[PDB]
Amino acid sequence: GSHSMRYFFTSVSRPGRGEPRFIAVGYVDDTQFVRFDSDAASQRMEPRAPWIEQEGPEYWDGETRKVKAHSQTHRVDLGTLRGYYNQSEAGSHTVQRMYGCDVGSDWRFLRGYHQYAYDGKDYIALKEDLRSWTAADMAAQTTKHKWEAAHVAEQLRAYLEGTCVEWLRRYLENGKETLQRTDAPKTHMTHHAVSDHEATLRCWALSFYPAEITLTWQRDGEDQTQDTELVETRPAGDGTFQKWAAVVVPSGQEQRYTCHVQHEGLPKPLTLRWE
Amino acid sequence: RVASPTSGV
Amino acid sequence: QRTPKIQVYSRHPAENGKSNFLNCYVSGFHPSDIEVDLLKNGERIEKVEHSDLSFSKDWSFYLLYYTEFTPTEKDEYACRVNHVTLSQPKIVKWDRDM
Ligand SMILES: [Mg+2]
Ligand SMILES: [Mg+2]
Repeated sequence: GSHSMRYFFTSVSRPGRGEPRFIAVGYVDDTQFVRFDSDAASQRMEPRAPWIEQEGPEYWDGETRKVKAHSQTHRVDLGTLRGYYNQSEAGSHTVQRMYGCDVGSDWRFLRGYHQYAYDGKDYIALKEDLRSWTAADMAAQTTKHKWEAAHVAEQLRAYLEGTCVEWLRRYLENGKETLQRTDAPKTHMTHHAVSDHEATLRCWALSFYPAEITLTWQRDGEDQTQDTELVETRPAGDGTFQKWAAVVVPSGQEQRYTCHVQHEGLPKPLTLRWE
Repeated sequence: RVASPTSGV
Repeated sequence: QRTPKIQVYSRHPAENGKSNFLNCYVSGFHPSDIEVDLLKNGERIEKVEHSDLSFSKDWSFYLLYYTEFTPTEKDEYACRVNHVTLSQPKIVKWDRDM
């Protein structure tokens, strides 16, 4: 299938005392593989997947140097943004940054992204051309002109189409036993009577990877959305994901209802009926 | 591999 | 700004008397500062870990809080969440069917 590498950075200012909390995480697809937390003891980029542990001291030194530098850039940015928005020094504010690259089934570059937010709202983002900028407001427009003058997009484009994809491919090979393995959802249906007259059927998908999945209900072969509930896909905690969809039905009429499960790990979609 | 930090905002 | 969505659930299908993991997944919230406790019979569980802070496309944060637990007929488990968006802590009881 297709693959991605993404890095996520969060900095939160601490007006009362000290410097911002800074947390960075890296993912390949839906697998976290590195982290940095300013509150942690190591003050280093740390491994979070077995397949990255083999990287040598040069790797860990460089990653640490770069991520610590990111944290300082965000610290300064928090100050700059406070000024741009004429805000008090008294409140906590947040900067977030996310970037990454997608490759296709042939592992060739598909798309790149790099976006930045202040207090949870879009601030500035690299457009899909990897040349242009979307600035959400006039502060961001100031930043955009600064970033033009500093050749920021050129550097990001080079990283996104080069280093990003090259190292993604490296990771995919080194962690192939898990990263290139799909875990099909284990599926079953439960039944929960609400009265003599009706019952909830709940269609479960468990222990699947990657997280992308579609669960749908049909009645007599046509999509049903009335009287249904679909929960957000959630992490099991062991690297896999879970989801369920439920429908309320007249008791005795269960066989009219089918749950349909689509997932990359399934050659053909599954159909479940109450047994 | 992480990118080098960008210019400040 | 944005209030947390909460799901409380087990890692594995629950069977009374069999060890498992109790999860509280909080998502869609902003800012990132949040208080999450897992409760057994109303009391805070001490050994609770959480994932590293990350966020979605819309910039809202998500975290998984988790601890080992053993479902029983008698014990009630729950997740208690506080956040600047909430007037008072929100408590969501664990239901093994969800
Ligand atoms: Mg440029
Ligand atoms: Mg509160």
